[PDB]
Amino acid sequence: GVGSSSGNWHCDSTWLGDRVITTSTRTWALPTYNNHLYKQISNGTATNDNTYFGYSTPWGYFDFNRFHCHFSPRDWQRLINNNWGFRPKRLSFKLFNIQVKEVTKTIANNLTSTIQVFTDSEYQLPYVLGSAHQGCLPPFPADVFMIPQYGYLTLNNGSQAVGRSSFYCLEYFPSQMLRTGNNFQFTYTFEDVPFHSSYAHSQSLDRLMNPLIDQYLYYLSRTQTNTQTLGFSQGGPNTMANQAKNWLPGPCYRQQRVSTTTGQNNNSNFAWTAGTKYHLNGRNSLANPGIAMATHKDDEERFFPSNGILIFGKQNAARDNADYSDVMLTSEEEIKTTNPVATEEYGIVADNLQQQNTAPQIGTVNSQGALPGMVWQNRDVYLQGPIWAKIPHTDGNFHPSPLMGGFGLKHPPPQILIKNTPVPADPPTTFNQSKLNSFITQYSTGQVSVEIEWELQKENSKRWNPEIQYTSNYYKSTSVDFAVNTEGVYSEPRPIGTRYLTRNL
Amino acid sequence: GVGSSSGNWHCDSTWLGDRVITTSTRTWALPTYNNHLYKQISNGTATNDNTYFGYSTPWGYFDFNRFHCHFSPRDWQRLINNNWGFRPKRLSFK
Amino acid sequence: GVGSSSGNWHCDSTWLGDRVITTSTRTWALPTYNNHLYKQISNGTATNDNTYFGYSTPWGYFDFNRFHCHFSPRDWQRLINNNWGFRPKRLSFK
Amino acid sequence: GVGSSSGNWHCDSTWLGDRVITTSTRTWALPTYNNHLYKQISNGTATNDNTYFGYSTPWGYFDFNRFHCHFSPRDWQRLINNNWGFRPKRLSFKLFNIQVKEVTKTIANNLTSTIQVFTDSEYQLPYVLGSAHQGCLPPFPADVFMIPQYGYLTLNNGSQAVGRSSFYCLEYFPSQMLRTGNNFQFTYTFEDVPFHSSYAHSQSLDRLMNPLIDQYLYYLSRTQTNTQTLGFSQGGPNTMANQAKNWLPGPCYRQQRVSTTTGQNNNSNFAWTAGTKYHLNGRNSLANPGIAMATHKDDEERFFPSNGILIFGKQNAARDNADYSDVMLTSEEEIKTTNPVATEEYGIVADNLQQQNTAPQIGTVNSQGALPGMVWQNRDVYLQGPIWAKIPHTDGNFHPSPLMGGFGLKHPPPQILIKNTPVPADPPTTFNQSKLNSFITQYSTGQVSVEIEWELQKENSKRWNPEIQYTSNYYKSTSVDFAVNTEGVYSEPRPIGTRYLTRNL
Repeated sequence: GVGSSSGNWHCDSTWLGDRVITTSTRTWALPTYNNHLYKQISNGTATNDNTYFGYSTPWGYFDFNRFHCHFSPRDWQRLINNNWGFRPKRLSFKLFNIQVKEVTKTIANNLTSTIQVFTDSEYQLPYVLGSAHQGCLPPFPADVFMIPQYGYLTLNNGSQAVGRSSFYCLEYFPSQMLRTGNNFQFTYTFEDVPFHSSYAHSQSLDRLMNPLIDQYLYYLSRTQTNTQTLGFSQGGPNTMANQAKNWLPGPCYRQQRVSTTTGQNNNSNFAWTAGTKYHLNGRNSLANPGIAMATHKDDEERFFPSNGILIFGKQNAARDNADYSDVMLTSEEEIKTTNPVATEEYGIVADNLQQQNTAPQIGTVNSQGALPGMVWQNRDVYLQGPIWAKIPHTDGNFHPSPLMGGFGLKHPPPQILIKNTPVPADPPTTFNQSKLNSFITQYSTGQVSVEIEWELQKENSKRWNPEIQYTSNYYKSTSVDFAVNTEGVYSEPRPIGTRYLTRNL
Repeated sequence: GVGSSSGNWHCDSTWLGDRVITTSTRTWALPTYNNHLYKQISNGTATNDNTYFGYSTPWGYFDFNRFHCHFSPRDWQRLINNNWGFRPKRLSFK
Repeated sequence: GVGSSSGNWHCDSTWLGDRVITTSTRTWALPTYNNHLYKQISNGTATNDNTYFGYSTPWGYFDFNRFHCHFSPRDWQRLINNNWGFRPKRLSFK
Repeated sequence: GVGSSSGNWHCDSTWLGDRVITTSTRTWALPTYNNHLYKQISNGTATNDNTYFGYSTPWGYFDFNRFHCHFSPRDWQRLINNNWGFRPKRLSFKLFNIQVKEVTKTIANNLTSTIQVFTDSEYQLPYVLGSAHQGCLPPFPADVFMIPQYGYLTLNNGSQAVGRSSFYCLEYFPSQMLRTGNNFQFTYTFEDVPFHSSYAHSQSLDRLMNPLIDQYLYYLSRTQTNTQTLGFSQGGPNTMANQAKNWLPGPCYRQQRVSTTTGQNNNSNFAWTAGTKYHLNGRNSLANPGIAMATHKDDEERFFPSNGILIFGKQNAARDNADYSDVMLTSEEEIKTTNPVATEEYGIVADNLQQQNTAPQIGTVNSQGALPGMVWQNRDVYLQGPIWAKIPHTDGNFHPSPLMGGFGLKHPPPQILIKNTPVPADPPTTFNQSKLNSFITQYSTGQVSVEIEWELQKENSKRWNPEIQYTSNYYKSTSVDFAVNTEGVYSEPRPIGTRYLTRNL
């Protein structure tokens, strides 16, 4: 009905046992995108690394692939201070209280206009969620947000398409059409995904041994008396670097080190030239943030990999060339215990065969793929960070955990595509075969509810001393952190990670 | 009802055994034709080969008598690359 | 029996739903290999990269580990133009 | 078993009511064709009219698509002198007493060798039966015949193939393999086909009226008194050509007239240049024998259409340039009553609009397609002639009766393909990937039985005077017609048609 609400506001979080159910409602506004048209979009030689061919669609899409879309900062604190892990279990999504409005400036209700909503439940469309794009549900529930426009990329050769390039018409899908009295809803069940490691290791991989007992294994301790010899010693509490060990640190893809103290950096523009990159079809792309490696070693917080960390912008940070004070650098220092430092070499290997005439030579391993016995931690998730990514449908993957963090899903939450149904203006009174291009200017607004049930891994720890916990600062300040200022602007002052509790290795 | 949709968007093609079911939805616009009038229309001697007598009506009509109204180019490729023949069986219109 | 066939020629491909059953028959000829002997075979330093030690046996073996042993080119076209994937399920050998 | 017969000799004809069951057994010999190879065969510019692209296969095939394969001359006489029509109903086919022989010259039994037999029951192979080819079962049961080699043609552009050209491997079919103790058999049911008209009409199409009564309809009898006028007369017994009539003679595709008295023919080589032809894809082919038309009119037996009749060769007639005395011309004069004469025009049509200043002009119709009210007879079948043809699988056909006579079948008796299974000679003792080309020289022989049940249309005639019947000549002769001569050669002295009884129109 026109005069009856099609749904209620549901913003809440219920903690019950090993589950937390976050539900969040937001008010959205969907404009008409592309003037109801599908437009081919391209970029040519811009450098070759940035070329693309794709399509802009008249469809919007709903994104809730950030943790702050579901967790309030206090709820995030509850989660990270008390749980060793968490994972999504199921979600329910609702569209309701839809209002389609005609603008001629006067804005009027168009009671008979529709919106079209469908979920790509078969994953037949290019999945553009999981690319850390803007347009997600705002962290602050009172915030009204604009629905982002759906577009996708296909195969390109410069600015040109190839024969394998795919064009998708989203109208070629079954869509529910909704008038102002209608509502849309669907439920989704997450696949069995591993718990995110919401903990930092309280032991280092090279310090898993008893510090009081010698090893019964020997290591080559000396090769020279001086003349050649072979001296063997037992690894013990003092020669702990020489001890036989069962495991290796995780893989390494070395990144350039950048200091937040700019005077310590090289006086050159090396963000791209020295950037750590991968090469794909003659195109260079940053390995950003790349594989999960420790941001820095001990007492080197000022250092970060050049493109090896998630960088969030503070409120009102510039899109381009934001200063360091306008951005929020994350740090994966919690995984120092298992993952190699992002800006350091993995290790040292022999580069030759030493003889009595040739001294042994060593090679510095700046990139190390998977080795047996290697263990590693994934990148941390953040309150502002992504939740899930679609695992690409390929023959093979290795540890398909998304590199910007979160849960890798073969069948992620489906894309929810929404569009204002075009309403033609008055057509001519004589028939014209040409497609109509005169449309009533129109936009829709409504409420969107997303409810996610998360399973929790409770910490079962015998640690005696108190743990590190995320806490708000006790000292006075002009404004409350994670609140609005005097102008009503909600801001997130820092990126809240997830690893505060500790586990043994 | 004014505020309730009377139907959903159904564009799809389902291939099942020896059948393919194409469904296509379009948005149409119908003007007022002829100012609601029936008009006699004619053409005289124009050559005699092109003469006609008929009527223009205030009515529109729905035409879906082209294959691309129902088959996407990919669906057409699926049909023509794999089948020796095809024929329509039934239609539903909304 | 000497005068009775022990099997029929079965070259065919049946496409049924999500399965394709390829059957192929060939005429083979098996000689006597190695004069019924097992022979040690070797290769020495030829470079070291190509050295080997092994045995030649008087046995033959049946190989059908190529796709064209089972798919005609037209069947291969049917498979690759219409399917996102395929995998063997079972085989029978005669 | 090696020492047990796999079937008996069954040559017989049983007449029972409205059915006749012909069964015929023959001894066949199948060589190895093509040295077990499939060979591409072509012919280029030979004229363009004779170009082809195709394949020769190592397979033989069984043909029994001639009436004398099933009917003895006496049985044919029984059929044609007493029945208004007949049609095949079902057939059973048998291969048995197979002997595969090795030739090294000494010929020995190869008891373990096989032949491969299969029927193209799905009509997936090019159907080469119904092209009036040699290699059918011999008319004389004592005659041992060689199995013809199977080959087919596909699309050609000169001697070249096109992308649409089809290659068929007959080994790609399931075949029954038969050793000397095995037999092969299958049954086939003919589709509902019209009875062949085993009768000639005793009335002419233009003489269906009562010769004693005038018509009540008038015809324009005079246009001139002299001055213009309009005089109308009633068609009657004397103005029988002017009478209103309900039907038209069958369609016409005029053929050139040739006299068996060669002195009456033009002194030129016009068999091809004046031949009646159709044009297909830039290729000219004789319309041979073309549509069923009367061979000649009354008292013109010496005349025949140049390529409009079936011509059978007498025994030992030359393949090329056989004299008229060595061939047997058929005659379709029985269909004069309904079909136009093959060498005459269909009729006369107006070519202009007559006025007081322009005299009326007439056009001679030398080719007339189907008109409403047209009736016609098909070509007669002959004891030596074909029985059936496969109706080509097309969107449209008009009166799909085969032009050389017989029954048009959408699903004719399937091709029966037979091949000696290749038996390799001794392979080398070291492996060679190349296909084996050294084979034991081999041929097979056996017996083939084909049983066809024919349905008969009994004549139900009130004709008072005796009918025309096919009869042997009473007068003495050196040899019996349709018998062997002193050398054991069976000969068919004349083509026996089928139309001896009469029906009214």
